[PDB]
Amino acid sequence: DDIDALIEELQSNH
Amino acid sequence: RPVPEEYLQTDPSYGLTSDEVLKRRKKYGLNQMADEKESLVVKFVMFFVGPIQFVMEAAAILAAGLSDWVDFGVICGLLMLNAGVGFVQEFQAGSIVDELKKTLANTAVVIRDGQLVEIPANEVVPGDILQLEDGTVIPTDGRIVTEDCFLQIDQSAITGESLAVDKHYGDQTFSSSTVKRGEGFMVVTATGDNTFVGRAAALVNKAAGGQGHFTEVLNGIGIILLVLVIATLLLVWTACFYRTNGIVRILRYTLGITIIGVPVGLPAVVTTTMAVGAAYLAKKQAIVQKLSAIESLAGVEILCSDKTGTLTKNKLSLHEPYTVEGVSPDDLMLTACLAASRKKKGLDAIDKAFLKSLKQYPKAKDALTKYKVLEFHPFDPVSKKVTAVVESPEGERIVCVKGAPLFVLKTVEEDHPIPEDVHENYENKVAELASRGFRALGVARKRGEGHWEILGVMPCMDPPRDDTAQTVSEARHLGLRVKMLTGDAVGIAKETCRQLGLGTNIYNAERLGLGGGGDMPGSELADFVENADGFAEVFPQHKYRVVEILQNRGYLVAMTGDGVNDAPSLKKADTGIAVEGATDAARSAADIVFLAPGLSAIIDALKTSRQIFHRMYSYVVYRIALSLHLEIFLGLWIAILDNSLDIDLIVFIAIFADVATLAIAYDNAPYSPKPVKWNLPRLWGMSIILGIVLAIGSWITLTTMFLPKGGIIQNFGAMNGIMFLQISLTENWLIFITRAAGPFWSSIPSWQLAGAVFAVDIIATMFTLFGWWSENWTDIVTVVRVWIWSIGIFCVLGGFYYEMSTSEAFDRLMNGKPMKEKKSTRSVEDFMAAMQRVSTQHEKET
Repeated sequence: DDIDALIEELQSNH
Repeated sequence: RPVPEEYLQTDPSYGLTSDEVLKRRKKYGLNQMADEKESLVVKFVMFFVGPIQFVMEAAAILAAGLSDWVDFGVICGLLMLNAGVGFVQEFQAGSIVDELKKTLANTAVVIRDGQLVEIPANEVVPGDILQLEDGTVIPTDGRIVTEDCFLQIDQSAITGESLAVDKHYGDQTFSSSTVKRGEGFMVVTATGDNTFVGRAAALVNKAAGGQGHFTEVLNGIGIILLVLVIATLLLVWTACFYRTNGIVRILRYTLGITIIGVPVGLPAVVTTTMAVGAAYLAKKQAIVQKLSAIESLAGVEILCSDKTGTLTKNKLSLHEPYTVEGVSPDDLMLTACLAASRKKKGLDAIDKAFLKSLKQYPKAKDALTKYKVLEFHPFDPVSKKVTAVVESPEGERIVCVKGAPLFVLKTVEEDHPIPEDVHENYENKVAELASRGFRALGVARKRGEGHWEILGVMPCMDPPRDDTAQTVSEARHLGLRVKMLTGDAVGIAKETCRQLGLGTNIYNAERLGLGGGGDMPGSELADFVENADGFAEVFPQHKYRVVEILQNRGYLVAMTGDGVNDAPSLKKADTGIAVEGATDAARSAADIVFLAPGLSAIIDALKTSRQIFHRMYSYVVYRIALSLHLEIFLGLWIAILDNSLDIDLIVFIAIFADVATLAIAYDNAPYSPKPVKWNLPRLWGMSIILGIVLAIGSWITLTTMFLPKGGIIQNFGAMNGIMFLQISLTENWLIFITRAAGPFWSSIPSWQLAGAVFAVDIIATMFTLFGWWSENWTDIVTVVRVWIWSIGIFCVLGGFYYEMSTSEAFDRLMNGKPMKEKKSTRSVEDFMAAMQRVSTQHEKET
């Protein structure tokens, strides 16, 4: 799962 | 030819095998641009090829045989000038394309027989898998095949600016680009002379000879110039027949006239300008299939752009959510995300949008990890709701439901009667989002055995791209009107128009007509499709109709296309645009293939194309005006006074005129706002007026110098020297005039062009001072006075050019067409009112 990692990879544009 | 898809279907974990790598090396080749070294040969190639070149070298041989060293020197100087200007032009083009093809990153990482290995980028071959890490540089054209985390690349980063874009499964990654973030695997499609960058370089190299519509217009310009040259030759020969003169004198005069009357540099210079412009467009993520497109994009008047790819990010995002009183947006977002599958598999675009927008709600991000999901019912099409029973950190079971607004409202109502005010407000808001095109997701939660509580709605839609409203306003500043074509309903697209500020005046493509039906009159339908701000529910058949009717009005149309079904319209479009991700059929049927998604890239390439066109047009007008000025002045001189400039001075004038070519490619390019359409009648009127003004100034100098006491001569000087200086000054300063988009003082010329022109003027001043190839020395005082008079002529040229180029009256006079139609000042308002009425009715059709 690892939701938070998926969250950041989905918003990887900073 | 594009590689077959079979080569691209390789296993990302095992990769290709070494023997097949070798066989494809035999088939396709290395990632290496071809290098050629023929610097010595091309210099004499310019000497030989070209009919004017053979006839003029034959004339040189004849003059050498007749022991007339003078005309032999004239022809040798002209030939050396032509060879030099051609060689420097081709050298500039070669340097530009080598900068375009510069690839020094190499360092390819691939996997052979399942084993990762690092090889130089040359060894790669199309149909191969390459590993992409953070910070890596793309060696060859390819496509991203694997998706674990979305990738960000700098494909737009060829100039200093980066403008990174995102790439996912299916996106087409591009050579000479740097990876800014992300990782994955990439299947390479082309490796050399087949990638669009290499294809553009090869197109420039092939077009160094010259082919296209601009070649035809160059042929027309050259034919007319030869016509004027024959005219002034007839004038001088008639006037020198009336006065019985030696045939040597007449031939010297005709040589002097033909040195400058025909510009032998126009074809090569315009062709090189197109080549360098195609290179610059390739720098701007826009490869023209033909060089003519560079002009075709320059004069485009209407831009019909697809909504899904250009004016929107194409990503289903999240918008500001409506919430019920007493429920915070953070709690609502946490509830919505908790109703989503923890497993990555199964999440649709709505869920991805929710967990993407989770950034704005840190409380939800911190709280989601504290809930343990007990059970999960995924999206059921019948109930249209996803359910998730989770365990709170306090031990409370929480039921999370997200789905259709009406269905969620009924589900909450099925357990407890919602107050009528909340229900009415919620329904009104749902209808309001429906009118704005947001797809709405209702969210509800259940705490243990307590009642259902609904928290709000989720507006989701593809937003305008970040640089779109700015881009739309800038395009409006560029004199071209943007019409959006979308497959969605009129109501959905009206909100998109409002977001872009286009003007929210759209129509259903089918109902308005465009399909052989509809009771709207043909003229009224044409006016509607001309003045509309967009078209909703568009279809591939309607796009062709829109292009056809728009072109029937004389409007240059630029149509963007993605699918294969758009191929005919792109062919019918005056400049078919293939946006990023377009099918290979659409790219083949397009005129200019784009690389960076978004209307900003299209408008930037349009600005670059306008710059290229204005550079070429400025050079053409400047050189034709120089030819006209010298033709008129010298023809009148030998017709009336039986004299002309020294022939070597004429050669030096021609050399100075062609020297500004060596710097015209290096200057800062100002682009005209309004479209540029190769207005040949206007161009010829402009050139004739400028040449007449220069001839008038030169004749004023002649008339002044004829009087005793000097006239313009202060103590002493030379007739030929002073006239040569004045002609050089008033001629080579015209490039400062034509290069400007408007008045000559609006745009400051670059250091290269100004330096070249000033060096030419300094050399001419030294020629006049020291009397080289002239009768007598000319002192500094009359030289600076000639400089001042040439500055005055430069200023009057500025006035004439500003008042004639920017005046539509002169354009009407030259073209000969009347003052358009001058539609009644009140019927235009009634027509706009009818536009609005039909747009409202098309919205109300639903």
